[PDB]
Amino acid sequence: YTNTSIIAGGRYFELLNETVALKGDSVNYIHANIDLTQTANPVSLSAETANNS
Amino acid sequence: TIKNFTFFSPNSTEFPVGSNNDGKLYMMLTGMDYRTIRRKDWSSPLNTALNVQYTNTSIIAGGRYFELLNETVALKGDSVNYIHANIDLTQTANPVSLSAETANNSNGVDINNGSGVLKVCFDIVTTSGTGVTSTKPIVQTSTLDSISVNDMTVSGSI
Amino acid sequence: YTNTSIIAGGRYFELLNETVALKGDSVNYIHANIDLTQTANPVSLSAETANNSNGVDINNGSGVLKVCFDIVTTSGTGVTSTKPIVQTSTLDSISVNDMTVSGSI
Amino acid sequence: KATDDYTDPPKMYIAKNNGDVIDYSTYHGDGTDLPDVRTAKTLFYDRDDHGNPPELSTIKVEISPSTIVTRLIFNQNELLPLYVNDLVDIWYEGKLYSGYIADRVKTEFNDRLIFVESGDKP
Amino acid sequence: MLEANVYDNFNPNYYNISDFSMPNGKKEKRGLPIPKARCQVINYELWETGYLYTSSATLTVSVEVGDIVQILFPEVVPIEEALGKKKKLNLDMVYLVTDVDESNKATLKNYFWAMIESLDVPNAITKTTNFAIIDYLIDPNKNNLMSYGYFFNSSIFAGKATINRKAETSSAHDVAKRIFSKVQFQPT
Amino acid sequence: GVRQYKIHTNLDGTDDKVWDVTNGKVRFYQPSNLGLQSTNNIWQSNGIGVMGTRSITQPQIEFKLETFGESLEENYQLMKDFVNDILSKKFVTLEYQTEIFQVYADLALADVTKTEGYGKNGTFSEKITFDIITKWYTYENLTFDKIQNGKVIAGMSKIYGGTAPGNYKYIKGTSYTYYGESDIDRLSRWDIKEEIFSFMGILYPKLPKTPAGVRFLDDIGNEYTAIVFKTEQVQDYILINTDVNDETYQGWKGTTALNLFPVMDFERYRTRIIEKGQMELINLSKAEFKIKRKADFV
Amino acid sequence: GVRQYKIHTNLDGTDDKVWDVTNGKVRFYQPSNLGLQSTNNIWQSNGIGVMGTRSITQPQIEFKLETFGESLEENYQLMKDFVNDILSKKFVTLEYQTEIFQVYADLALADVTKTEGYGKNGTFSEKITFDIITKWYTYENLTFDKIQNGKVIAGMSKIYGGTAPGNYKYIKGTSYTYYGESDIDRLSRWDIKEEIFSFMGILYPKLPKTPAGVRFLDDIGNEYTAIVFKTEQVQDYILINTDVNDETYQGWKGTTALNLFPVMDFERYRTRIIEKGQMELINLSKAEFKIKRKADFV
Ligand SMILES: [Sr+2]
Ligand SMILES: [Sr+2]
Repeated sequence: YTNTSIIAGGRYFELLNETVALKGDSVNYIHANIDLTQTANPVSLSAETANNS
Repeated sequence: TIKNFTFFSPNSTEFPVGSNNDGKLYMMLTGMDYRTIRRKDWSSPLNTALNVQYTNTSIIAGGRYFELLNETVALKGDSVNYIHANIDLTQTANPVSLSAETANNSNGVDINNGSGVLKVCFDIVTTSGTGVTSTKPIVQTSTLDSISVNDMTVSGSI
Repeated sequence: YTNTSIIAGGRYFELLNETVALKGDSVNYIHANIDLTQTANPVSLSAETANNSNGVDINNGSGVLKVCFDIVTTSGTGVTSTKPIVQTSTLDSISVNDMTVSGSI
Repeated sequence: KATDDYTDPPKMYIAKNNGDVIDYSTYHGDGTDLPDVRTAKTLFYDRDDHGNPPELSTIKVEISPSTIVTRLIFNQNELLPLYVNDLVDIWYEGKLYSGYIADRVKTEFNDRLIFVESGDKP
Repeated sequence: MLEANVYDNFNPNYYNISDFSMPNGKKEKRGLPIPKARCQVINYELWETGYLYTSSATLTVSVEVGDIVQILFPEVVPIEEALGKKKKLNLDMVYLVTDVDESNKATLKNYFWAMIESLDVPNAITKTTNFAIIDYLIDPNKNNLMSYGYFFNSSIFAGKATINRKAETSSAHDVAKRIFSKVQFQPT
Repeated sequence: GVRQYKIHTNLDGTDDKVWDVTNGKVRFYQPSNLGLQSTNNIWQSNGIGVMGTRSITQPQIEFKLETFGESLEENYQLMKDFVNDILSKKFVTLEYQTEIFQVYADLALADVTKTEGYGKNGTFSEKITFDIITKWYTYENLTFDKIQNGKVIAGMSKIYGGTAPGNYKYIKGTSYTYYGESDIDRLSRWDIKEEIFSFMGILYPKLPKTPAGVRFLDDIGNEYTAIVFKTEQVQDYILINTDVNDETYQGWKGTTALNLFPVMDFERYRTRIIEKGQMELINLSKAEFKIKRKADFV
Repeated sequence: GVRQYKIHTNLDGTDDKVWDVTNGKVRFYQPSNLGLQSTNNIWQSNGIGVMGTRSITQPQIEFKLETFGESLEENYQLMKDFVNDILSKKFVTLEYQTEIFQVYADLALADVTKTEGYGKNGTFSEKITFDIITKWYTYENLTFDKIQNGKVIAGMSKIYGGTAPGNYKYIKGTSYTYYGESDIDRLSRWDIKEEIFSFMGILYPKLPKTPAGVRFLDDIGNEYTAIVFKTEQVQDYILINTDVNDETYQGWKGTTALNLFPVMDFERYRTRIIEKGQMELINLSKAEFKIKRKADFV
């Protein structure tokens, strides 16, 4: 993600040259994960086997 | 926890049995609830105008035994009175009290386990303006699971 | 048993928050066991595979009285049904005004 | 008959705990009267000269239980000695087994007996 | 180590009865029981499909012949059941206990191959599509073991079934092996 | 003070010659191992440890056997008398005694050595090895317990006393506590507190032709095992021994000993291992029991 | 300063008798090996080496067990007490303590020796061998972490302040940074930083009939394992132990202990091994955890 902005749960963040590793021969569901207890890095991305919203 | 009662105490402290513990025991032996009683008139109660004196009547209400020895109950003029036995355990000096009420106000309050005042009707007194016209006693219900009997006599119906 | 009173062999006792452990996927026969030699704790409860009531005369002789009072059926996870044991009244001659029968005579 | 083939679907037959052989479709019970384990087999039949399907009793023979008999080989008890060809009833670990003393092994160290249950219990 | 759920034999003489009362009201087939014991699998060789070798494992609880062993993994497998539909399926390795030795090392046979055991299939059934053979093979009314329906990818079993040698009566094992070789798939 | 070792020919029996190996002419010194070994079956997968069942193994006991005779004739006479006494009985009971404990072991003679390296007046220094049947078991005396009637006190017990026609008051804590039972002398408990393996109980029967023996009850009042005999005449006492090695059952009448095994109830006698609960006497006026329960390490 | 060795009968349990094998009457000396052995499965093709998986094998620890009694009676009394206490519990926990660390081992009695070579006042010098179940695990108290609101600063925080009607400025780098969150007392993280094997949690449940128990989240906020129970009444506390050898899942209410195994969700409880992430409490008012985490060499 070269320059993508996302609003999730009313929280704004930017993906600037953020790479997500994928599973081969698969349908990858890209998720934005917000954990407010992780003070320094509250947002992380994941590639999952299903839509786990 | 298991609370044992009909068992001897060697150090004379192990198994003490209280009024409520025996009260529950007596209820199970005869097969009665808090809505019914065990009543026996050793001598017929006297009727003096709008008053009813119980000469010698023993009553077991909620497994608690008590005797009425020349106890007079005040009655309402030209009405069908319901004589109730009122048991309030908080009154340590006088737990049992009697009352003549307008309708049958049997509450069936569990006094042996929980708190409250137990009210239960035992005698129905029909009165006129002057005195007592007729008296009908409340039926003594004996709830049982199974009976193994030799012979039986029924005066009413099955 | 939160608050259950039992009379077994004419002996009165109370079960106040008394828990009995059960066998899974089974019919559990709940027994009251009375051993008078166990001075401090004469009564104990058991969950058994059969009705093992023994009719031991504890008021006249020695021995442990075992009497079944409840039947508790289980699944692999918990209780599915409970059926109490019949309370028998053995009498010689009865004089009665009225009677109601729910089962049969 | 029309196809001279097995075109028609199969009929499953189950043998109950008592021994009664019924069609599986006809069963209306709770499983308590059926075996705890299912050992299955596929059987092929040819229609008779009349054309009628094979009898229930004939299928029963090919799906019948065999005589399960317990064999106990044990040391000789000097308190109650047992010898060859003696009709006996043995109590072992709370269970009763009935049969006969079939053999006896004479070794330098011990003396043993083979107990063979004759069956025919129920 | 790996976590194992030990259940008693999934007897179809018991579980293939539609007497279970559902919360809505209607009657459905008896559901699977709770594990009689939760144990842990050590010193193991576990096969996913059991195409060539039979599995083996030493279990903590004293399992016996007939019992069903469910090996658990803290991961999820996504299976596509419909063109667009995918379902969150938890990773499992389900086996039947065939034999236990003195040292409690159990010989495990993959549930499917232990289910289609002793079942024979005539040439008449092999005449139709591969779907008809799968629908015949998986049936709790015939099988030695209980089954609550199969999940199958239509595209792979769409093709016409392989031609039988001598047009004889083959076993469920031999036909499945012949079909699974051409379709290039294995059951789990 | 100091440790006493004793070798017994027939411990729990009448014909028991005792050899004081600590004190006497023949002596046991420097035991090899009095401890124990255990195989726990611990298999580990990925650093985490799983434990199986521990087979508590007992190792051979080897003693430095020295003789203390006065002549070559006396030392040869000890070695011959001692070793043959151990051979005459199929198994020999050892006794480990100290200030705190007295335990027993049922050794079987594994190996004894005889060499020509004689010390003064033909004395001996030899090694005697034993194989273990049972390592450490107590030999306690088992007796019944009696139940006593609680004392009668005014106001605390159930009596109709004082002013006529009697009075008993309900009070919080004091109320009415029953005194005892009419004929409390009818209650006797033979209490079993720990699991036992073998026992030597002498039992005297009451009535002939009535099943006589002991039955065992578990903690819930259910029977698990019962040694029940049926007799034609009253045997003065039944001498039953549960030891596996020399199991003995015999009804004594006068000076005659009769084997009671075929006349015993085989269905009732389910196990030898006695569990925690109680023992009841069937058709018995009196009984004297000697209990022998285990101890792995002492 | 110096090393402390301690033997625990039941670590993580109320009935924990501790034996000071460094200071007490019964002492452990000269451990055989405290290190480790590993089998790397190295197979070599044409001089080039390929390495498989390392099975870290733990070796038996043999201690020179010495007793410090005052009399023959006291030394015999120690050997009988110390060895039987180890036998009473299926496995014993060692405590390796030093200036820098406090590690624990789960030992099983392999071999103990008893000989008649007494020193002074019946002193004992014997070798005790142990089998390794789990070698070196930290036993620590796991607690949740709280999140606190950052301080409010003029110009730096998002506020409309100073001259009316409030002004917040967009600067380069300093700009506007949010102070904290309203009700930041709702955020609590039970943090898992390293892989843990077993744990002893005391769960305090809130609502009855609602699945009460802990679940574990991975680094992406998904669930892998969950110990969840659905009870009929509110348990005062659920006691859960993940130890392989003695798993406990009991719901205590008052003085009564209830087995929670059949009520547990078997499908949700996928693994015992807890991975890096966070723990979530399902239907719980309070929680108290004790985490044990393995270390191969210390
Ligand atoms: Sr003997
Ligand atoms: Sr523990």
